Amino acid sequence: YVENLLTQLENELNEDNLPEDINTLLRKCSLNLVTVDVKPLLATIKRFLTSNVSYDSLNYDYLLDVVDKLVPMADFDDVLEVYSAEDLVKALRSEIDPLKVAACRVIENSQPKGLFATSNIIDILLDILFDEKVENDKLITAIEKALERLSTDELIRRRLFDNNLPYLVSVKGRMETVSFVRLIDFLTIEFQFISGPEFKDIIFCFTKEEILKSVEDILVFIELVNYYTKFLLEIRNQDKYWALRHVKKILPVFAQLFEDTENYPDVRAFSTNCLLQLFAEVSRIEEDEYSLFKTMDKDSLKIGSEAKLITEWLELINPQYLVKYHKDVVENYFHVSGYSIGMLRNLSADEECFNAIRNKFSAEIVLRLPYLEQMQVVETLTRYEYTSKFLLNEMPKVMGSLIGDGSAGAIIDLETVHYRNSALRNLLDKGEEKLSVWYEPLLREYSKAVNG
Repeated sequence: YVENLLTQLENELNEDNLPEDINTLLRKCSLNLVTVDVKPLLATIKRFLTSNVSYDSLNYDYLLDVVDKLVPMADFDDVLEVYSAEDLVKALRSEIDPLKVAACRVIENSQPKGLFATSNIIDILLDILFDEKVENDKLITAIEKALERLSTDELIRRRLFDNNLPYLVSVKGRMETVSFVRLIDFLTIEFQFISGPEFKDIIFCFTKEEILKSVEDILVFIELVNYYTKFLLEIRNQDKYWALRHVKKILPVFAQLFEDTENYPDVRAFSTNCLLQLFAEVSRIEEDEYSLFKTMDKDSLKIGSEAKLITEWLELINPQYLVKYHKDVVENYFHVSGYSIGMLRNLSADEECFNAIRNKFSAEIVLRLPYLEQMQVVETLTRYEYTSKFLLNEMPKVMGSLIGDGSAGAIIDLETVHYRNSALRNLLDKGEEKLSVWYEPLLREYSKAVNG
């Protein structure tokens, strides 16, 4: 019922010849802990982890889950008594994997978060992680979980970027698949907390040559492309615009590789969609007034020209850029059709861009679409205030079809209601004053899904 199930397992672990039904008992202790004496089962499990003999009857899968739950939950001053700084150095450096994973659980939730910054436990953790010989996924995940959690502290970020600073850049220059990709996911997590000075140009930024070197094993190139897509996003979200200067000029290298198909063909066949997502962030980043992306566009990318790409450019690139420089492209491609769904979604973000396609938009077109797409379009037009102005008053037969005087299709929905409902709840958020002669039919139709 309470801790009586975990203090039951306690006495069976204390037993010299463990009750062979120790697997079925562990199959309950671990699943019952999911619901939620402080140092009983901490030292009792510790004897199995430190135990060099293999346990076929005692499947650690569950024994380590009991620790993964107990350790973060129970008081850390009690957990620090069983597993101290001295206990961890012996545990991490040992060649007993369950003990190593359980040690990560202690380093995981350190109290305070900069407790083991004095000790070189942070250093040991990296030497296991950036070690291609280690393939135990459970262990690698446990080292990352602890790192991501302790990276919140000042004392940990400095120890990670000073003592391990050479060992980090070493792996970076080495470029070993298992290790280097492990460095990409590490540095991304680290950049979320790393301040302006704490930035070490070499470990965070990769030079043109290194990106050309990653081309070899396409798998690395995609995560390296991903690394920079992640970087430009944490620049606009955390407003870390000091990190812009550091990357800046190494981005057009990706634009070159995307243009070249003769020399680099696997780039445009294994990372086309991935690189597209990277370019969209380049157009969106803070620059006066869109020059870095403009250079990439005029020299390599070439927005338009490539027929099979026009769709995606109007589907991913910043509309604020697309309006000021490719106004023609927007007018001569995107129209009302159950394919331009994504084009409408992406181009709707700016008023000037949406105003350029007011003409190409017409009430009669929306009505001839299947009710699925019909709603998709309505939903998309209920995203902003200026799009509401064009839906509520300009196309009322569309708004009238949203309520469905009868039905402009009916009844099989699948997903369509999610779109209908969103469009219904989004219009209602404007207030009775804004909705005018639609506040009553909209509040009525939306209530049909929340109750029914």
